[PDB]
Amino acid sequence: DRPQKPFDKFFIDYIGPLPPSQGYLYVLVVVDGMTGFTWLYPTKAPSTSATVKSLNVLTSIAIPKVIHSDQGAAFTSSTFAEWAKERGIHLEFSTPYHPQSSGKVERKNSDIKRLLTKLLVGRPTKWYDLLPVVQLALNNTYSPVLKYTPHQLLFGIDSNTPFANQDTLDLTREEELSLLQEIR
Amino acid sequence: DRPQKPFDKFFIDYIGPLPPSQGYLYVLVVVDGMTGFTWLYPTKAPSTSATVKSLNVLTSIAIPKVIHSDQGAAFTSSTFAEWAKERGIHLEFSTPYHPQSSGKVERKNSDIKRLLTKLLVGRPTKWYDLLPVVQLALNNTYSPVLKYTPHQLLFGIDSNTPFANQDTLDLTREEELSLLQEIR
Amino acid sequence: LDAELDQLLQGHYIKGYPKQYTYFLEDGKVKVSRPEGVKIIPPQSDRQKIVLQAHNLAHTGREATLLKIANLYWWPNMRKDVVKQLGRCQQCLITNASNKASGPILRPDRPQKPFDKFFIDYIGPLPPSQGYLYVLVVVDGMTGFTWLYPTKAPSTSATVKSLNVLTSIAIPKVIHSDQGAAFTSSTFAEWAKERGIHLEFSTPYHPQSSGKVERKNSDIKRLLTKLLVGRPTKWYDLLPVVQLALNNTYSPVLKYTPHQLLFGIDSNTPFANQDTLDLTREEELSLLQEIRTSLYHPSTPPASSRSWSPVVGQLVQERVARPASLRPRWHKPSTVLKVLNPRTVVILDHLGNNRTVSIDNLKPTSHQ
Amino acid sequence: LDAELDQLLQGHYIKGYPKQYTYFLEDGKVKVSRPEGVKIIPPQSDRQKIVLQAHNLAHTGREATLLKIANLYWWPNMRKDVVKQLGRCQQCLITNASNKASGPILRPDRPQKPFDKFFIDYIGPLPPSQGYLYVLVVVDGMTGFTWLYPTKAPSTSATVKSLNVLTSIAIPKVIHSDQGAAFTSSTFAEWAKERGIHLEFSTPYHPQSSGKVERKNSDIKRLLTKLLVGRPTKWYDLLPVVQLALNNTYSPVLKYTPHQLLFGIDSNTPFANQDTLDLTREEELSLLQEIRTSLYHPSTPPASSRSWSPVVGQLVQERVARPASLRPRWHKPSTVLKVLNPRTVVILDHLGNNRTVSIDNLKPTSHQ
DNA sequence: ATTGTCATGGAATTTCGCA
DNA sequence: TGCGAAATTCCATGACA
DNA sequence: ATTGTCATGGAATTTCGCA
DNA sequence: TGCGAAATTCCATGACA
Ligand SMILES: C[C@H](O)CN1C(=O)c2c3c(c(O)c(=O)n2[C@@]12CC[C@H]1C[C@H]12)C(=O)N(Cc1ccc(F)c(Cl)c1)CC3
Ligand SMILES: C[C@H](O)CN1C(=O)c2c3c(c(O)c(=O)n2[C@@]12CC[C@H]1C[C@H]12)C(=O)N(Cc1ccc(F)c(Cl)c1)CC3
Ligand SMILES: [Mg+2]
Ligand SMILES: [Mg+2]
Ligand SMILES: [Mg+2]
Ligand SMILES: [Mg+2]
Ligand SMILES: [Mg+2]
Ligand SMILES: [Mg+2]
Ligand SMILES: [Zn+2]
Ligand SMILES: [Zn+2]
Repeated sequence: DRPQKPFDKFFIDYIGPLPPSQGYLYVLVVVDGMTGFTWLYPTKAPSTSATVKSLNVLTSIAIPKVIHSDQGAAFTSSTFAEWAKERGIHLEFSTPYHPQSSGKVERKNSDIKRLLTKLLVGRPTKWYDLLPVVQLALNNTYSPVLKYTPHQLLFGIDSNTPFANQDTLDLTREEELSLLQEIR
Repeated sequence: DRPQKPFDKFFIDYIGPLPPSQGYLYVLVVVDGMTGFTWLYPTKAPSTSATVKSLNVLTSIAIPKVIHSDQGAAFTSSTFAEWAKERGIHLEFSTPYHPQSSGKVERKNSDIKRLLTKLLVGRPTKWYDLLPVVQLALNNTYSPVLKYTPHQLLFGIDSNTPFANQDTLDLTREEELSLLQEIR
Repeated sequence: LDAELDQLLQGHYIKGYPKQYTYFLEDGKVKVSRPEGVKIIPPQSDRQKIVLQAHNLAHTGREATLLKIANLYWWPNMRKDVVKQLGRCQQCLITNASNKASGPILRPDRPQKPFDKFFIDYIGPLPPSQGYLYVLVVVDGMTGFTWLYPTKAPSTSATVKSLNVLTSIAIPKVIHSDQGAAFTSSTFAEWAKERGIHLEFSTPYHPQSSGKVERKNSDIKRLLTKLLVGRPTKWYDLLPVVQLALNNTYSPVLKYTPHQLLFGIDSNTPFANQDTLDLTREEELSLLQEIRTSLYHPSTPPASSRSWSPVVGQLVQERVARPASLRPRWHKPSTVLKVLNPRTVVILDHLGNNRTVSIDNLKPTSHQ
Repeated sequence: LDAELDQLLQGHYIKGYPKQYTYFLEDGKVKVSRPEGVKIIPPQSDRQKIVLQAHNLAHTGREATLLKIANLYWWPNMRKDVVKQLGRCQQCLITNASNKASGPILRPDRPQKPFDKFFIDYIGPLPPSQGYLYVLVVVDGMTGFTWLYPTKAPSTSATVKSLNVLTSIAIPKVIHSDQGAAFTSSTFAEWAKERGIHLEFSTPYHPQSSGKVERKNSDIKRLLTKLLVGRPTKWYDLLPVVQLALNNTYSPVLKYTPHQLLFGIDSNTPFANQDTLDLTREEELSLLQEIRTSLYHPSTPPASSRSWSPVVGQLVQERVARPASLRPRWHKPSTVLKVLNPRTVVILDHLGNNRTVSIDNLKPTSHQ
């Protein structure tokens, strides 16, 4: 059995609805299975149209052999199925109510969700501009299991933005009370 | 004493007033002394201004060492004298009431005056357009004394317009009566 | 051709397929273990589609199309099939650039006598000066003697008016001009017929053909530029000065000025040459006739390493005159009817029109 | 100097005047019978005026000015005096063309790693497509991997918006660009400082300096042209297709596509290379690190027969950027302050400004 | 159914002045 | 019968937009 | 305070298939 | 140990306006 490679499988999913930022309410998350590299795309809805518009930007850089997602409406539509067939992409779904990906991916989506929550507190309407810095953070994040960051695994070089200052990701008592204040 | 050459002496004079043709009433006549070559310029007056405007066109092709004319106002003015001094041209005048040039020139001015009179009859108001054909005629006219035409003496080649069909220059009884008819 | 591939699987030799290789079946397709790796041998009936698919990705040339195909497949003489596709891609043939230079330029013989051939052209639009915007430049081919005329437009009417003034001196045998509206009009053809003047036209969009006058345009503009340094661009009153200045300027290679070649004697201009002072005009004209025939004539330069020369029947392509944004720089292939000389050719486009063109505005169609 | 000419008339030798000639007085002027004919020897105090008068007729160079002077006069080392005048004519120095070619081009080393240097530029205006007129082209120097962005103008704002999307992947060390308004703005400098990005600028009006991106502009336009044959020029929807197409096209000289140099593996695109299938990603990245270092690098070509190379202190002249009609193509002489490399130089104009210019936009001032 | 041209100023080569 | 310097010739460069 | 680049298709050269 | 043909490499040409 052939060793795992980048572009072998992309794990897609939607984060949201989030507070409106520049008219956007959702984030489509794309994680390469092998390297753990993340691409984030803000959408106005978790629709096939928005998924297709976003993935058309990503697939202009690299095309995955397989796309993996849950049974969300946007991914199970015949339109999204037509889009994939055109690009020679095999669609793959996890069992309804039983979402499975991989240890590396499951952990990556946790960091994504946590990092987003951490920066949403204080500026919940300014996340559109933060998406580039969130991705550089995520992609220059050292992997305990592999010894290398997703940037290193994808390009085979060190980065010009090393995120050596490994932060908390957990909320401070001040951020915690400020977060529950927004929940009103 | 050095042999006679083109541009050594230009003989200038005015023909007119003639019937108005394209607003013009006079013809400034320039004859090179050596070759017998003729340049004709239509003017609206026998003035220094018109002489200078016309001779500025000729002197952009070739400058004579000497200009010869009678004591006409246009040629004796201090303005025309300033114009000549600027171009290094020596002015030369014939004695008042005693016009002298040369045999070749005196004969040339006769042919000019006659050829003009011959073509004026019938179309006295259309001479402006005929000035180019009148000059080609005059300049491609064989010289009995020199064996060559003014064109040959100036360029040292035969012309593409040989005026072999040597015409009358004298008026027909029909042209004679038609000429005296205009004199009314 | 799955029949051709069957004999191969059995183990018997087919011309083109090296016998030393191991041809097998796997995943329902004929494969071969080649040094590069294991490639699929598609049936002959499938190859055209593969080549077309590989080529169409970025409309790539020979090697770039091959390198893609070679990633998955192998078959005898792949590039022969790649080149067949490249030669049939209308998009590539009309968009790609040539990589073959034209043959060496011709150095036409200098006209023998003054007034044999005039070269005419327009300069402009220039900054407006006294309501004038253009300059009609008339160059005698033999002498290089120039006549300058300010015009309000590069029109037939302004050309006729100017030339009627010039031709009062002498009439030329031929007038050579480019294909500018002013000279290709019926009114201009009528004007020339009336005077025995033959109109000769340059191949279109090839100003090198009018080289004689073009080159004089450079000197006229260079001198006007110098005289107008730190002053408003009032060129109208300088045309006469420029004309006289240039007509009396030495050509270092000839060691004669255009005035000297035309008249055989300098007029009353500064620094007039006095060497023929003791000669009679006849002795002077005799020496001028000798000087005119012994002038230096340049020869065709060496051909570049990768030049092309036209052949009758050759598929050739004319350059689009005013190509629009994002549109091909070349016309569809044409056929060379007649080769007038190694630099001029008569072609027949797909419409059926006969066109006399310069090889500088042609490329030979690629892949035969 | 009529004193110098007096000793000569007597018959005693003066350095410069050959003794074998007969120097005399006639018409109140010193004459000499030379092979050419009898020429006037003007006093040294008159020569400058004569040279200036001869030169000023048509602002002629060395031989053409000499040939006029030689018609009337003779004096020792005439051309030495002609060249002194040519070197002082401001009109000639700023209007005349150079006749010395630049030295051979440099072939800068290829950036070592992807993201070391980006080359950016704008294409346009293009026919309007969805309200868009321009294309921002981003080329990674090492890989040649390109990113395309449709814009409504070549603005700092549209560059920043596009680059904020690109830099979500990786941040470059350097961004090389030309001196277009969009990239020289303070807003763009601020945007780069904020990200640790160093801005490197090309010498002005020298797009060869941005050669890497310029060359990619040719391929982008060539491909858009082909895809749009016989259809309206709706390029907006083709940018993604063109981007993917070119990033996956082989460079025949490298035998790699920009995608392969960036990732070391083809994605799910047609004709994907399968040679590293049995290697682990680490074995694959090890081979990629080796491929990236062994790429072909061109070398500087031979210098042309008549090239010039800059020297500190040399009087040099910068080319006028947008010369107006009938105006000089050259600026007044400048002095070479520093020679950055044989093709780049720092100059000080007559104003006193320091300018980093390409030798392609410079000519060495003539006659020292 | 026509076709490159030639001013320019350093370098290369020839000629001049003298012996 | 030859030297040093001046004079002439050679000729690549670039522009006629 | 910087610097040309590289797709293209005939030609030239090398390698392959076979002996 | 060498032949004919195929494959590969070379590289001038031209365009980024
Ligand atoms: C529609 C478009 O205007 C077409 N066009 C030209 O572009 C043009 C040129 C020239 C003309 O004389 C000229 O007439 N035209 C015309 C064609 C007929 C008339 C509409 C005008 C011209 O001289 N140049 C400069 C040039 C450039 C390179 C050279 F090698 C030489 Cl020798 C000269 C080149 C541009
Ligand atoms: C005021 C005027 O607009 C100035 N200007 C250009 O002319 C220009 C060009 C180019 C640019 O990119 C470019 O930015 N500009 C700018 C300068 C900065 C911005 C105002 C624009 C350009 O690419 N080309 C094509 C070209 C031609 C020859 C080559 F050798 C190469 Cl490598 C490319 C040459 C023209
Ligand atoms: Mg989910
Ligand atoms: Mg009288
Ligand atoms: Mg023209
Ligand atoms: Mg022209
Ligand atoms: Mg630019
Ligand atoms: Mg550019
Ligand atoms: Zn194609
Ligand atoms: Zn000057």
